[PDB]
Amino acid sequence: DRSNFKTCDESSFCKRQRSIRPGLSPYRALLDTLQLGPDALTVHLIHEVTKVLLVLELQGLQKDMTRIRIDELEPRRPRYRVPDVLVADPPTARLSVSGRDDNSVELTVAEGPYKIILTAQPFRLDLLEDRSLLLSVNARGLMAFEHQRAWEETFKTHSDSKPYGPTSVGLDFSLPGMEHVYGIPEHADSLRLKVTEGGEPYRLYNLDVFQYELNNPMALYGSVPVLLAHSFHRDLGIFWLNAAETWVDISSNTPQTDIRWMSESGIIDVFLMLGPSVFDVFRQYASLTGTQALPPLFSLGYHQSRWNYRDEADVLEVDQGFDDHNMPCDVIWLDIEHADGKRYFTWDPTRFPQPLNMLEHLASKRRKLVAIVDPHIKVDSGYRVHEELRNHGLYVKTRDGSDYEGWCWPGSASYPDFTNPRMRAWWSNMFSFDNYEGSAPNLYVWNDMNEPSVFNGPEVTMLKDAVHYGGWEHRDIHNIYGLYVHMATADGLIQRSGGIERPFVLSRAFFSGSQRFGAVWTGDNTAEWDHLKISIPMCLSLALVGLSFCGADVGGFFKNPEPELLVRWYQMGAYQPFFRAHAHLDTGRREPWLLASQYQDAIRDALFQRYSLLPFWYTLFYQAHKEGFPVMRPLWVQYPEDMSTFSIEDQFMLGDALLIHPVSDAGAHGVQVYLPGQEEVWYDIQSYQKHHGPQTLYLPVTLSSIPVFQRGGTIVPRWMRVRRSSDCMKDDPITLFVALSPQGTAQGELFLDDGHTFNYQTRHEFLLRRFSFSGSTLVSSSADPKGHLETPIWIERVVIMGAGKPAAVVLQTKGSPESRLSFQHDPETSVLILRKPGVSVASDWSIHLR
Amino acid sequence: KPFTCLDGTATIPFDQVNDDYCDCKDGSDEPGTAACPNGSFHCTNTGYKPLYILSSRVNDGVCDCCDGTDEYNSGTVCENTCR
Ligand SMILES: O=[N+]([O-])c1cc(-n2nccn2)ccc1NCCCCCCN[C@H]1C[C@](O)(CO)[C@@H](O)[C@H](O)[C@H]1O
Ligand SMILES: [Ca+2]
Ligand SMILES: [Ca+2]
Repeated sequence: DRSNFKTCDESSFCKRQRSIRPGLSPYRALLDTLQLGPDALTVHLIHEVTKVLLVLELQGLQKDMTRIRIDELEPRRPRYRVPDVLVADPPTARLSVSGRDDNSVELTVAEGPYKIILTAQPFRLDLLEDRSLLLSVNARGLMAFEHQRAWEETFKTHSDSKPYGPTSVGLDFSLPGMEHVYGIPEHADSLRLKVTEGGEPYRLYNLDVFQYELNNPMALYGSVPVLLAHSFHRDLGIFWLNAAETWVDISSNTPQTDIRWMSESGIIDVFLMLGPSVFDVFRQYASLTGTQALPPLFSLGYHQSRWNYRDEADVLEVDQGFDDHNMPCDVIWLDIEHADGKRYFTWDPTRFPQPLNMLEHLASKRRKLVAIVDPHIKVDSGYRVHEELRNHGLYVKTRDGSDYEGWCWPGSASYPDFTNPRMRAWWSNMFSFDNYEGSAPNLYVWNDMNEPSVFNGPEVTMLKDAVHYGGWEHRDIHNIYGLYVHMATADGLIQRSGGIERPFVLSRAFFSGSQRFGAVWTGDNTAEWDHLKISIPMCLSLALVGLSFCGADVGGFFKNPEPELLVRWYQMGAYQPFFRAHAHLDTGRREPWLLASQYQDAIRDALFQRYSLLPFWYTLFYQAHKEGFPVMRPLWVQYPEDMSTFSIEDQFMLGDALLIHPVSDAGAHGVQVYLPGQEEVWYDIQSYQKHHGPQTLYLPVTLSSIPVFQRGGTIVPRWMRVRRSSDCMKDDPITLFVALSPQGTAQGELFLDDGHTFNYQTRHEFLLRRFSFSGSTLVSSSADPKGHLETPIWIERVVIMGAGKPAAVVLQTKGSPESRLSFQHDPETSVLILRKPGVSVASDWSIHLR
Repeated sequence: KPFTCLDGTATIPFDQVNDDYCDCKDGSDEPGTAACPNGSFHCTNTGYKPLYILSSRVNDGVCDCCDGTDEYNSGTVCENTCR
């Protein structure tokens, strides 16, 4: 089982690094070599025993960040520096020497308040805001930098020639006052990260783990080397920009958390993101690696998938099944059995002979299709893709110069070198409608197995000593191989349209920056209740590090879920960003209408709730795209001073407005919902019952229950006319749900555009509306005047929670006479429904309750 | 004269029949629009069998009636296929 994968003791560089224990560091800074440059401070470091000379490059950056880079002064060969992950060269701030002694130099970033104290012996860095110590570097003396010398290592039957010998780097960080750290996905583990003292470090190495288990630090399919630290008082982030195999130790100790990163090769390159709030950290990290790509609206709908739908007739029966059972669905997925023997970009000539016709039928239902395209290419001289890549030398190579060959789904297969920009350009051009024969504008793509998975490779992946573009070793680039696949596919979908259509690409492997290219999911989970539960902490850990478009297979990939579990997973999935049902080849069919009526009805209700909330989902993703704020959020992000939220992972927020506690236990009769916030009220969106915070509420549940609460002070837009797909709905009127604060106020936003193009950016064709309630007046105004949109969308209804009965309701909009609205009021629930305002969503207007 | 919902839940002026807002709990005030969640739209289908469709499929861009009358203001032009 797990003997297939290295523990830290079996990873020779991790064993060496981790044997260095906290103590007096042998490194010291040579203050005579210190130079203050235009962008950076450089100073030489030296190992006291080996006399090896390193160069520290220290930079203050705009937006309250610090960058630390350490490399060899005179290396025999260049070390790897991670490309294509940073979206720009980060703007710097000026450093000044503002203090110095014989063993210390104090530096000021710009004109304050941030300062960096460089200690010479032993080498050390302290980061301060005024006189408050924020963070220390190498305080435990764990810095380790194996220089390149003038080795051979075997695991199971695979031998790493390791021609450059030991080159691993490592460094420790101390976080005074921090007891809670988060991030570094992907692990099937709790949201709040555990100390690693008595066990394994957390491992970051994109790996394909068959039937992975829960509550363990084994590396899974993706790696985002970003750690967030939260306390009552401050938020910090650490971004370790290294693409090699990386291990992370976490230890606690007046409260303080120490973090240690250990990577196989490359330079030391770390960003310190100083907050002070968690939203400052979100902004800081987004300025470095970018923001969530704005998904086309259809991709926020429901996806129906399995391994595998049999043929074109099966796909069309599934499509018709949704309409015959009145369930919405936007996309049906085609797994690997749709191709000719797992030759990607092809179609099985018997079961998919007319793909354009199938796609046309789906388009007539205003639905899409997703086809899988993996990055392993069958070694087959009749396969044009293989022949082109072979002839143009675009494959990953071995040390003897031959193309690397491993084993995957089509048998023997080679692996394109996606680190090569010429290879990525070839890949993108292959998605043209002339090259990818049988594709059409409503066909989108799923990249799987892009760790890369190699069935006969060490740890089921590529050999460390395979050779990539520019002579870099596979051990140097491993964790960005999948990102490059994701990136090139997404660019292919953009290019095939002439640069107009937004892409949709789901990817299994990922790295920092993958949020720019589409969605991810947590791989091959299992149809069990604890796998349902763990989807929240896994997608929350991804949300915190910028990957907002996350989900888990609804129903579980492996095994057959009992119907009650499948209902609960639909309810859970309906309130998570990427919403796809998927299943293993040997499972029973579980399209949602194959269940008994009581289970069908609960699932249909969950699908209707999701489709009604699409305007809300779309606006949260627009805010993620513009600001870098996560869509799905831990409670502690919204309540940073409520220490009882710091570990919660059976509950989450969507934006700031909705709190979700899905039922995740068989036979449950109720749930305990923690409603946070001093002076805060929460509305049960099914009963409209208002609840004051903070409290733990016992809420009885039935099979149809999805515990959802809207926060007082928020306005949530909904499409109350659920149709068969999102395309059918995107011209429909909006219903506004206004949840009044105790002060009688509320606010919200709404983003609208054509739903699938870049016209919002290239032509400013979009709407961003601000809705605000205060006193007794609801006002719609523009939150961005640059955006204009031709749209028939109008406001058909306003639902106000927590309001008394007015005497009259008066609407004013520019260009129209003052109008009277009829209304309905429930004295028991204090719910006020305003009938048919009838005003365009593009117009300024106000409604007054008299 | 006013219109009365077939379930007696309300009585509204006939200017609220097919006014693209749902006023009757049974959906009976909007037989020709997509406004009510429980409504139905009648395909006359001269030349085939008459059909009832969900109100949510009125002007959804998809051709549901063979005579094409469910799509009258959606940008989709449906051809007659009752043959
Ligand atoms: O130990 N091995 O790795 C191994 C080794 C050999 N082998 N040994 C010597 C020679 N060959 C053969 C098989 C295996 N693994 C077997 C079965 C894993 C099934 C899981 C796949 N899940 C993804 C694929 C996709 O299933 C379908 O595209 C999706 O549906 C999912 O969504 C994806 O996540
Ligand atoms: Ca009406
Ligand atoms: Ca229709």
